[PDB]
Amino acid sequence: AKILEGPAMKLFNKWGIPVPNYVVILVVKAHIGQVIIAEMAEFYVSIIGNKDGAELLISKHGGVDIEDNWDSVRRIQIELDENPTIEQLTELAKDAGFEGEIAERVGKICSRLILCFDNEDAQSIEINPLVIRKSDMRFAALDAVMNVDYDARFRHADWDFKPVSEIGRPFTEAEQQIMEIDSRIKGSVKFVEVPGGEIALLTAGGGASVFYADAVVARGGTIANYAEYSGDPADWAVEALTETICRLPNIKHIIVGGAIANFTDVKATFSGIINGFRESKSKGYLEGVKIWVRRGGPNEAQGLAAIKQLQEEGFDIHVYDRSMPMTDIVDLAMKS
Amino acid sequence: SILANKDTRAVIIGGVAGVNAAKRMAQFDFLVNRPLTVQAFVYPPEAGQQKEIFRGGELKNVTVYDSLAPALEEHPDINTALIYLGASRAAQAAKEALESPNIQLVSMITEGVPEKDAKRLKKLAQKLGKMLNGPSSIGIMSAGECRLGVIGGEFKNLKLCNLYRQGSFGVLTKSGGLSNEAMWLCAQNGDGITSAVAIGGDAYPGTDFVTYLEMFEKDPATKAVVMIGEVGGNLEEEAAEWLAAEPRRIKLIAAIGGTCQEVLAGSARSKMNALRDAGAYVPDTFGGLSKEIKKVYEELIAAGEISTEIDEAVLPELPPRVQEVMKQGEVIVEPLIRTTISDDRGEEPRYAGYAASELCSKGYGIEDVIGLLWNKKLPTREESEIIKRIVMISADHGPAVSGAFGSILAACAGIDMPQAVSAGMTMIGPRFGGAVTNAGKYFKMAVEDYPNDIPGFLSWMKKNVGPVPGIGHRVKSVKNPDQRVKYLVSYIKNETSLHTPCLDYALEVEKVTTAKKGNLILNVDGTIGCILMDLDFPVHSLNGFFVLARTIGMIGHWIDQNNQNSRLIRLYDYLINYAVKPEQEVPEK
Amino acid sequence: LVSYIKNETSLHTPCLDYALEVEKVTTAKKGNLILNVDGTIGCILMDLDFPVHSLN
Ligand SMILES: CC(C)(COP(=O)(O)OP(=O)(O)OC[C@H]1O[C@@H](n2cnc3c(N)ncnc32)[C@H](O)[C@@H]1OP(=O)(O)O)[C@@H](O)C(=O)NCCC(=O)NCCS
Repeated sequence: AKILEGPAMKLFNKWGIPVPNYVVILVVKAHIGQVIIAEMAEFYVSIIGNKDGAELLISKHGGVDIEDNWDSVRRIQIELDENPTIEQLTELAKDAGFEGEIAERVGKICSRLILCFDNEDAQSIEINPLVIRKSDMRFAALDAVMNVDYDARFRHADWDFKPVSEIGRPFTEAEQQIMEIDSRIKGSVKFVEVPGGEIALLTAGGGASVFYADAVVARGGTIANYAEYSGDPADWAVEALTETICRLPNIKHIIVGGAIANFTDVKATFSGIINGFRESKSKGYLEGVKIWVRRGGPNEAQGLAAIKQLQEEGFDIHVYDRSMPMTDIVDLAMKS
Repeated sequence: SILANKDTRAVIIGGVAGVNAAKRMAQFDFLVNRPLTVQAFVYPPEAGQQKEIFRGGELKNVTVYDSLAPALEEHPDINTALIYLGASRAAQAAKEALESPNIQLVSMITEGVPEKDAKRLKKLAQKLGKMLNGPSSIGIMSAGECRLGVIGGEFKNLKLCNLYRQGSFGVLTKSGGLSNEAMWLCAQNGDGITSAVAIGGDAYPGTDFVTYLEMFEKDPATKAVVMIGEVGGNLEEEAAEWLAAEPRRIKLIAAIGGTCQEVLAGSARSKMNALRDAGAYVPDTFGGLSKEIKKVYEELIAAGEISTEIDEAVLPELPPRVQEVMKQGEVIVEPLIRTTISDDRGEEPRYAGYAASELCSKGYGIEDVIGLLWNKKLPTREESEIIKRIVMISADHGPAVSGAFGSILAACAGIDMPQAVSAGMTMIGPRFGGAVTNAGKYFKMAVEDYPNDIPGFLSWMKKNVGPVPGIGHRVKSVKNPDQRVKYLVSYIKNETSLHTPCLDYALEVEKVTTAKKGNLILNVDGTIGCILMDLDFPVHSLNGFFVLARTIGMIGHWIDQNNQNSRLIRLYDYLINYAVKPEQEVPEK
Repeated sequence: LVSYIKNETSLHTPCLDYALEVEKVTTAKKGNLILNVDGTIGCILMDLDFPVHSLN
C-alpha cells in the first residue's frame, strides 16, 4: 500500500530520519484537493522487503544519475529480526565509498530506516535523494517513496492516513460506493471501471475474475469492467454490485461467471444478482443485452434454476453448469 | 496423497468459522467412511462447551478447550492444527501450534495476516522442521483420505469430483475457488485428484509451489500436477526452475492468471514462458486446461501408468432433515403438543382465526382479545362490557393481600418484575382470589340440585367441601360492604339483558350466611364466578379473570417499590411468635 | 405499531426512529437482526415518557 509523501515523512520523523520541514494544506507539490510545501551531495537509500527479511541498497550516486550508476549500489540482506549493528552499516557505507565521519552518519541513518521498516510493517522505503549539507553536516530525505502493509493497521493507532489508489487515477462514485460496501461486510466486493468495453464481468472470486478478463482480451474482446465478489458476501452487497454493472455504458454481454464455490452459497448470491437484474431491467438498463451464466458451488441447483427462470421475464439469459468449461462462455459471447 | 491422510487428526483453533469447517470435514469423513478428523476445538470465548457435529446421521460431540495444552493433553492423537481466527490473533495461535511437539502441520484460512507475521511463522516452521500452509488457504484435500478445511464444497461436489477415491492428479493453486475448479477438471478430463493444496494468495506463503512439487514427486500415486498461479512474486518461476533442474517423474500442467498486459519481472507472460521452456503443459487460456489434462491422462493410459478400473463403489448419501422426510410424508412425527387458540407461523399472530392487527384497526379492545384467546369466539358488545368491568374492578386491592404482598416482598428482595409477579401469582388459590371457578361450579350445582333449598346446599357444602367458595372476607362485612360486588351486581341487573340464575342464588345464600357471621358476604370471587357461569363461559377460564386482573395490581406494586428504592424486608421480631422447642444439647452419634 | 405511531399520531418518537435506523445496519450483518416487539414497545413507551421500571 503506497502512502503519500506527508505520512511517509511523519514516520521518518517518528524514527528520527532527517526530513525537510514540510506542511500539508520552498517547493510546492500536490498529494487535486491537497498540496504539500517543503523547504528546498545526493545519495540513494532503499530497504525492500523479501521472503527472508529485507535488503538495504545504498549508493553514493544519488538523484537522477542512479539509472546508469547501478554498479555503485552496495546491497546487504537483513535477515528477519537479525538487524545489523551500526558498525556493519558504517562498513556497508564504507564499501559504497563513504569516508570517516559521513560513513558513520550514513550508517546511523540506515539503522533508523531499518528500525522504521521493522516497526512500521513496511513493504519498502525508497529515499532518492538523501541529501547532505556538508557546511554543518545536516542530512535530509528529499523524495520519500514508502509502501506499508495496510492489513497491519490494527497494530498501528498512529496511522491516521489511507493508502494511494492502485490505478494512477483516484476512484469514481460507483467505485468508492463498492469499497464502502466491502469494508462494512465480512465478504468481499470489488469494482473497477474500464474506459469503454463491450463485455461486462460479474464474476465470483479474484482468481476466476482474472481468468475471465484474460479470456476476453485473448478472444479479441474489450472488458467493460473488473468485478469480483467472494467469501460468501451478503446478497444486498451482490445486488449493489449487479446494479452498478448494469448501469455501465454501451455494454453488449454480461459475464456472470465463476469457478465451483467451496463455501459461497450460489442460491443466496444468485438471488442478489437476480434482484439487481430485475431492478436494472425495470429501469430500462438491460435492453438487448445478453446475460451469460456459468457457475458451481453450494446450492448451485437452486440458484441456477432461479437464474434460468429469468428467461420467462424476457431476459436473453444463457445459463450453463460445471460441464461448460469455465471461461468458454466468453467464446459463446464473442461469437454472438 | 501428500500432507493429509487417514492418520491426520486435527484441532480447530477458531470459532463459528472453525465449526463450519469441522461440519464439512465430518461430511467427507462420512463419505470415505473414516473416523472424525476434528478431535477438539480451541476457543477461549466458548471454553467448556461442546459442539454437535454430524458424521452423516450420527451426532458427535466435540469439546471446546481454553488453550492448546489441555486439548493435546486430552487428545495426544492430534497432529494438525487449523487456524480459523482473525488476523489479530491468528499468528499467535499459529506460533503456539508450531511450538507444540505433537503438531506437524499448521494450516491458516485467515486473510489480512501481516507479512511480517507470516515471514516470522515461516522461519519458525523451518527451525522446528514443521509444515505451515497459508495464510489465506482454503485447505488441503486428499481424495479418499482426508479433508482439512471447507475445500471441495457441498457433498454433491465431493461425489462429482470423485473425492471418495485417489486419482492420478495433484492440484496446487494460490486461489481457493480455483482449487475446486481444478479438482473438477481432473475428475471430468482425467481420473480425479490425489491431493489438492491451496497455498494461499498472500505475498509470503508458509510453503511455496516447489515445496509441494517435491512432495508430489515422491508420491507414487501422483503422475501429474495441475498448478494454477498468477502475476506477482516468483513462486511459479521457482517451480519452472525446479522442473528444469532435474528429470521429473511428474508432468506439470500450468495456467497463469494476469495476461491483462493490454490493460492497466513477475509477469504472467514471463511465468508462462519460464514454465513452457521448462517442459510444462501451459494452455493459452484457462479453457485449454481441460484439453491439457485429457492429453496427459491419455498418455498415462497408453504408457500403462493408469488402469481403467471402473468406480466399483456403492456410495453413502447424506441423511435428510426430519422436516424434508415429513413434507414427503415418509416419516411419522407425533407432535409434542397440540394448540387450538393461536397461530404465530404467519406475518402476525392469528387469535382464534383473526389477525391481531386487523382487530386493532377495526376498533376491538383488550377485552375482545381475552374472549378470543379464552373462548375462541369474538365476544358480543354486552359480554365485552362485562369482561372490561371485571378486569378493572379486580385490578388491585391494596398491598396487604397475599398476591400483592408476595410481589412487594420479591420487589424488595431485588427480583426482576416477571419473577416477582410470578411469586405473587403463586398466592392465587383457594383462599385468595382463586375461588372463581369453584364458586361458579358449586353455585351452578346449587341452582340445579337445591333450587329452593339453601340450608340443604349449605349442609351438603359443610359436610363435603368445607367453606363455601365465594363466601367470606377478612375485612369486608355487612357493616363494611364491598362496593366492588355491589357495583358489578347493579351493572348486570340494571344495565344488561342477562338472566343470572347463579348470581340470584348466590345473593340469597349471602342473606343466610351473613345472618350466621357478618363477614360471610358474597365476595368478588363468588360474584365474578356466578356472572361468568351465567354468561356460559368455559368453567376452566373462570379464574383467568382474577389472575389476569390482579397481575395489573401486582406489576403496579413492583413498580412502586422500585420507584421508592425499597430495601429488603426482614419481618420485625415483635411480630413473630417463636413457639420453639426448648434448647437442648445434641447427643453424640 | 410503527405504522400506527407514524400514520395515526403526530408523535415525535426519537428512540423509535433511532432503533429503526440501527435495524437497517444490523439486518445488513444478519437478516434475523430485526427490531423485535420488545424493542418496538420499549422505544414507543420511552418516547411517551412512561417510567422506565414499568416498561416490561
Ligand atoms: C474466517 C474469519 C471470518 C474468522 O475471523 P473472525 O470473525 O475475525 O474470528 P474471531 O474468532 O477471531 O473473531 C470473532 C470475535 O471473537 C473475538 N475473540 C476471538 N478469540 C477471542 C479470545 N481468545 N478472547 C476474546 N475474544 C476473542 C474477536 O475479538 C472477535 O470480536 P470483535 O469482532 O468484536 O473484535 C476471518 O479470519 C477471515 O476474514 N478469513 C477469510 C475469509 C475466509 O476464508 N473465511 C472462511 C469461511 S469457512
